[PDB]
Amino acid sequence: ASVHGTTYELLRRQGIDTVFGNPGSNELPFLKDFPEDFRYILALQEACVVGIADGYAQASRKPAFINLHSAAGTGNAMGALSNAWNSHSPLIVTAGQQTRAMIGVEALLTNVDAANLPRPLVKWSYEPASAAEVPHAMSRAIHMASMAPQGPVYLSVPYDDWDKDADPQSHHLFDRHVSSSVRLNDQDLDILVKALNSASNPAIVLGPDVDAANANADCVMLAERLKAPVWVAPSAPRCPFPTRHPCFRGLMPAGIAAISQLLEGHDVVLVIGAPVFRYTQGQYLKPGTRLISVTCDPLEAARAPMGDAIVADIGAMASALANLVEESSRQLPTAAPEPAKVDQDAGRLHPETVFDTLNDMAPENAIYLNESTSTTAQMWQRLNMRNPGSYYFCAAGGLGFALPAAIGVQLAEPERQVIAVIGDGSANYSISALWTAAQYNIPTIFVIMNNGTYGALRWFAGVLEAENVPGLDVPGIDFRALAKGYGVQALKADNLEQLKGSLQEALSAKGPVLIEVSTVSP
Amino acid sequence: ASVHGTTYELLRRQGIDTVFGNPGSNELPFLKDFPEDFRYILALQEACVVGIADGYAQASRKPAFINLHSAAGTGNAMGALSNAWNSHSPLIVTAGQQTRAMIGVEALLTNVDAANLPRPLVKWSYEPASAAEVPHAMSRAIHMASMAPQGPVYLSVPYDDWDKDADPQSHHLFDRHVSSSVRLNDQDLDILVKALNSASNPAIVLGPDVDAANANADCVMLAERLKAPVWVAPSAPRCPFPTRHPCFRGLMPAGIAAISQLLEGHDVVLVIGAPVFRYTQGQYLKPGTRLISVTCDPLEAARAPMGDAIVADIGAMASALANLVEESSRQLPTAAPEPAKVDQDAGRLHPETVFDTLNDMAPENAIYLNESTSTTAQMWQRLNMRNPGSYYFCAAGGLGFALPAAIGVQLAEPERQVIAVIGDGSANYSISALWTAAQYNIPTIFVIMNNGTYGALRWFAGVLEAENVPGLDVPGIDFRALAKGYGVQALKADNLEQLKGSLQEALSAKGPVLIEVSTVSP
Amino acid sequence: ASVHGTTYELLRRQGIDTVFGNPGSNELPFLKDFPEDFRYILALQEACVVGIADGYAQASRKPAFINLHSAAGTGNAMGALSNAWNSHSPLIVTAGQQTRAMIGVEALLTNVDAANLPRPLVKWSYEPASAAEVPHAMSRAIHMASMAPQGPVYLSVPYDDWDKDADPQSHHLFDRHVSSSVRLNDQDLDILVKALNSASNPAIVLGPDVDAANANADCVMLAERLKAPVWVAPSAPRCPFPTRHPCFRGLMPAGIAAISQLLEGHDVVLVIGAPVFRYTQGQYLKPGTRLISVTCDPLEAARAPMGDAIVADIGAMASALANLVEESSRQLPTAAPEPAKVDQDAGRLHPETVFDTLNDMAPENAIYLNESTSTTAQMWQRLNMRNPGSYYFCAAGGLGFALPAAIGVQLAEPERQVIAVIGDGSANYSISALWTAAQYNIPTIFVIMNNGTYGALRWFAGVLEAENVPGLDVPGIDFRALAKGYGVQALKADNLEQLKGSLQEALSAKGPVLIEVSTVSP
Ligand SMILES: Cc1ncc(Cn2c(C)c(CCOP(=O)(O)OP(=O)(O)O)sc2=O)c(N)n1
Ligand SMILES: Cc1ncc(Cn2c(C)c(CCOP(=O)(O)OP(=O)(O)O)sc2=O)c(N)n1
Ligand SMILES: Cc1ncc(Cn2c(C)c(CCOP(=O)(O)OP(=O)(O)O)sc2=O)c(N)n1
Ligand SMILES: [Ca+2]
Ligand SMILES: [Ca+2]
Ligand SMILES: [Ca+2]
Repeated sequence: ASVHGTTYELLRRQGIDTVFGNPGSNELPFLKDFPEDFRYILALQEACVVGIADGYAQASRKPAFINLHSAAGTGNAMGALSNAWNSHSPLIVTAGQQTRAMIGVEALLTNVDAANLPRPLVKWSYEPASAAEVPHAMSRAIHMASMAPQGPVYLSVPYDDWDKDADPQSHHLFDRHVSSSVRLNDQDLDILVKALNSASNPAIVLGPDVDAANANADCVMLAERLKAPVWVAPSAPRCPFPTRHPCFRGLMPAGIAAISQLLEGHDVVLVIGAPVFRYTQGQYLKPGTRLISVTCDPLEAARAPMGDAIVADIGAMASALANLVEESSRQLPTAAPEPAKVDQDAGRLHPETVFDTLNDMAPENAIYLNESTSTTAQMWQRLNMRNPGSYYFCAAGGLGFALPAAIGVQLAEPERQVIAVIGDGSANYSISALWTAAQYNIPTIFVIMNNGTYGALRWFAGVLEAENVPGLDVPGIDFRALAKGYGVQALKADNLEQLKGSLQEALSAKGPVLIEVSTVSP
Repeated sequence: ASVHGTTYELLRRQGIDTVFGNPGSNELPFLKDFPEDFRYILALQEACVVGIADGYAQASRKPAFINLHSAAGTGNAMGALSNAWNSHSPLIVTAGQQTRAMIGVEALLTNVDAANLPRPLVKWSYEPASAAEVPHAMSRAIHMASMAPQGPVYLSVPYDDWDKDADPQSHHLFDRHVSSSVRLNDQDLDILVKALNSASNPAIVLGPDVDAANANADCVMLAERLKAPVWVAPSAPRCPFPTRHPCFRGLMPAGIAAISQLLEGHDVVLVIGAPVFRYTQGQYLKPGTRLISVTCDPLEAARAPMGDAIVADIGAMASALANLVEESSRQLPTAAPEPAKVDQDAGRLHPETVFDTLNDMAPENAIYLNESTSTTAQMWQRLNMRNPGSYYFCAAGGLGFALPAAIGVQLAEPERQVIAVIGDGSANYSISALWTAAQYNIPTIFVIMNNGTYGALRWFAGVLEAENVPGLDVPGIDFRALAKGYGVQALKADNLEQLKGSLQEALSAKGPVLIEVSTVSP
Repeated sequence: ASVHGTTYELLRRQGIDTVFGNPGSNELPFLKDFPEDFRYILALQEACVVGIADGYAQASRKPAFINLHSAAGTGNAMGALSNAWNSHSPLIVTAGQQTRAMIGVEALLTNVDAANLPRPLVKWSYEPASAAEVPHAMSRAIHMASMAPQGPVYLSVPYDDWDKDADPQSHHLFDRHVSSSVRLNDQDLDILVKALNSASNPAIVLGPDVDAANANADCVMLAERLKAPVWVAPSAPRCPFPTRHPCFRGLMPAGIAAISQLLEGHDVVLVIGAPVFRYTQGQYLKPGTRLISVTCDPLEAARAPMGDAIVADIGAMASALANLVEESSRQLPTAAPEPAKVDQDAGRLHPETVFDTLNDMAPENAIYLNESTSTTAQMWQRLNMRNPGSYYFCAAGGLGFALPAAIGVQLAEPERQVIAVIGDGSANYSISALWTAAQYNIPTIFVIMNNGTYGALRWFAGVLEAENVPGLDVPGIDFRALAKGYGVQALKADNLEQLKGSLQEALSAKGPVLIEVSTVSP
């Protein structure tokens, strides 16, 4: 067998059948004779390629496979890898290298010091020392991406390796199953469970790794048994809990002081599947509050400024806890009141109005993506997200995620309507991703919130009283024309009447639709 | 509180009371006002400093703390860190940096690009962005070193940080407890246990992480219940099993083909706490053999060329398995026959004779270190090692480990006699370590096997029929004089009579003793 | 031709005939069939191997070739590479890697992420992607080490590459000549020369790159024509000027303020072949002082906090300047007065007495090395060093340089008596280097200054008024016994009478000699 043949067999045997890519000459010997059972998803730029794969991986809860071209293609994707690093997305990033004989002289298209290029944003980065090693190296990549804590990995492969003979002993790689489905030992788990049972006023904080693990339902049970309020850790990349459940208390403020005050009065705070904490912009905890973190990531456990930590699989830990804890006789928290309806005239739309309307009209199993940076708090308060996998927001804050990721999520969840709510500033970073939705008829709905400015930046500047900051406005962009350019149906909504009409049309459409919404300026 | 004060409090609260070091000006603001409850172990070279700390950490099964001087001191230790990386030794390596104001201009003693220096041989490498961050960074270092898979870590700290005010919120770091004591979920563990119960001819292979976890006794029980033969994974850095137990089958050959043949006929092979495999110098497995690996290290799981893998804590997994598996009705393996006594005249000593004599004379709870590279196989067959923590051998093959490490082990185990058996070639790499044993009266016994050559290299050259290789001989070294130079009592053994007499004296001595033994030349 | 054959031909064609090394299995296919015209210098530890090569390279003013074993051997040398980085020493460091087929599984002796190991202390670090590339990669290494600014480089080569067929087109590598012998363009050089001619009170500061370039004589002429005082840049790794020349003003203090005061009153300060500046422990310049730096290193030019800079070859620039500048009518500086003779009784020796005696007795073309850290200022004032290449001191401050480097210098300069003056603390770092001097009969003289303490550290602690610092004393070392251990003749000097007698004997000896001198304690 050839290295090409053996590698594609390893991929399929390991559950991979889709390649997200933008092609180049170094990759042609890999892409040629493309297997009939494989499917190739083309995107026009590497940030888009990885963003689509990322959404696909996160929604599917399985590794996604990416193929990029050398240094320039890999480099074009590194902003996307920054998000993937912080969302623990299992991405197998492969890039083609020059033929081995051409690397030394540094011929055009040579990826110099390839493995160092993607660092520090990868779990593992490698270029094999010989063609026959490629399947073993690919096996390593697959498992490194997939083991907890999941994350992106990088494999650089010389052009000429693919046609070479593979080692027959490579067949041992095909069916390797590696498990990181582990939880705290019985003795220590019993101690933890007793600590929870003994809490007088426990609180639960949940992060993106709960949703990644599909531990949402186990967390609901856990919160019901402990009769404990539940918050989502700040800077949330996913939604780990039903947002209308009686126990749900919403998205935490990202401030250090704000969080300590929020947790004050709670004797035991159980954090699950979140960093402690993804702060932004001053006590860590107030006296009386004990914090215990369950995390799949040693790096998270190491850097928490407070609390005990357990490094384990979130799915295994959530299931164990939900089933071991006693049913508290305490009264179950009462549901948070519905958010107020904001005054809206017949002019430009307040973001609050857009989210209310989306909540009114979207299916109950819709999936939302957020890259409307100044409206996040309102979005969380106004969308009823009952199901797991219902929310994605760039984990590292890297704009250009939501647009391509929404396409990947929709590809992964063909039966759930994806609605990406993206600001006019953010829409540009990965605008070319629209083409992929059009070409493959992936029916994502893109809601562009157009207020003509980088709103979140103006706000921040405003709080700091920072004057004379350049570059905060982005006037003069026609999103209907951009959508048309890439073959996506386009609508505009200058008022509520038009918003409702556009959504009605979009929600009945057979392909992707972009709606440009005129929103109020800050 | 000062950063100095807060950092030493973090250390002691985290169980650290000993600093292994070689001092420099960048480190003086850290070392000054040295706490009365702390103890400072000086070594004359950085390879020795880290080697001593490594032995200390491995024997104590807890992190060791190291303080080195800038780039030159850190660099002098990186060969030692290569061993530590492969033995999963929890070493907290700190190095002093220039004052922040002097880094830019690159004043003398500046550690340029400090964090990159120790990579890739560390789990974590860091230089804090400000003085107040130092305790948090130290907290990160402590936990990164200690979490499974354990390993060395590096922290670079500017001179001037120590006297600065610490953040009062740093007190939250003091009592943080982080656990990686996890094992496979109940459901999947039950499946594994059924697979073991169902095996017709199971075999067990154990690596250094068993001994690190003190899982030895649980592994004995596991092997007795399964009635299974037990081997030690190749290139063994530690001894994970009693070498005279009926089930014990010895050290595996490091060859790929050799191991597949050894495992042939065994339907299920359970590997615990070892890489799969640390080969040297050709099927991975023969048909009929299924391999399952339990490892604390994702990197090990990823790179195994065959078998399933479970990434979990070795102590937790060994205990769970030993207690869950059924008692097989199969007949317990019978003990391997004692090794033959080799012909010995009244002249130079055959290594076989030295090990027999050591086994005859040493206490039953002796601890051995090996850096006699051409005699390893004989050592394993001839020393009865009943207890855990009884054997150490450089995990990466880096010579200069055993001599200092034997001092650290003896410091950690004051009641167990340490006997380091070290070749004449290997003895030189970290010769200056002798001084530390002398100065602190650490009563290690050093047995120098002197055959005047790099024997293992001559052998290897011989197998390859490689001719005209320079640099394989090391004549003209007087180890009694070197020992005298560093203040260690010294004896010579030119024959068996003298070997017995020297050992009798050494085993009754009140301080360190070096015995130079004249061994047969290859 | 084989890769082995082609590589050794490339080496010899490029002027390399000596390999400094400590061998291992990964290196045997390289070392076997060792060419008859090549010579192999064995050292017992890697810090010693590189230190010897470093001294050899610096004295010979040509690249030295090193061969080390994998990660552990490379790591053992990185402290030595820190010195080499700061002295711009052209060292070609090669290390053997596992066979290509064994790298992936990570067999014993695998150098993981090899190229990253030596960074950031190398100009260039590489592992070839195939056997046939090895000669081209070696060509790259040779030229990278040799081009200005010279420095160490690293090449990692898999075991199995050596026996493979070489590309016949590799013959084009053999006679490649690369030049960096460049200087400022005529127009700008004329401007510089006019600036020097126009100076009313010019000063010259010279660094190690002058001595490396053998630009010493041109600098003398330059200083005579400009009638300008000449200082040596602080933390001096070499001596760039005759120390008794009328213009010579000695070693600069390393303080920022100290240097600005020293240069005050000088309208133009010309720095040649030095970083600006290698400070330690506050105006950079005082008003009225203009600084112009000529440096072979862009990194030096970039990081100078003041002055203009020209990045050019020091030899070419010094020659051009010396020949272009006008002969100033100013009166030539008068020679600095001889240093005072310090009171000396019949007891322990004051360092001042040792240096006076050395100056009295040593040949006028002696070469000195310094690693007696508390006596540097006295050494500079008391040794008359008339010739180039007469002084070496660890460029990065990394102790363990002088002892092995003195052996390499003596090997490079067989007709010039090398005298290494090394403190009792420093002597231990690379003590095993003594063996190489003994084995190859390299007649270096080692003067051990024994005061029982890390004197420079006690002094520094004293200035900072830092109390309770551990680890500053090193009692109980017998240097005569250590020398005996490694086969070097040994003498002791407890007083002046014995010092003179020992030196007389050493200076008449036919082999290496170590003299242990009892010096006054701080
Ligand atoms: C790749 C990238 N570039 C720049 C930014 C900085 N940035 C920028 C440019 C923001 C404004 C986004 O504007 P928008 O129109 O998408 O949304 P709002 O008007 O609601 O803020 S939010 C923010 O963090 C970023 N986060 N990521
Ligand atoms: C730091 C380092 N340098 C070089 C080697 C290479 N090497 C060397 C030099 C060996 C010979 C050790 O000789 P010895 O006298 O200690 O023992 P034997 O004579 O029994 O082999 S074994 C081996 O792998 C190494 N492993 N580690
Ligand atoms: C490799 C390394 N380790 C530690 C130091 C720190 N250090 C040490 C340990 C010094 C004392 C050297 O003592 P000595 O006996 O050689 O000389 P003095 O007594 O004259 O200082 S000078 C100094 O910078 C260093 N520079 N390099
Ligand atoms: Ca906007
Ligand atoms: Ca030997
Ligand atoms: Ca001293």
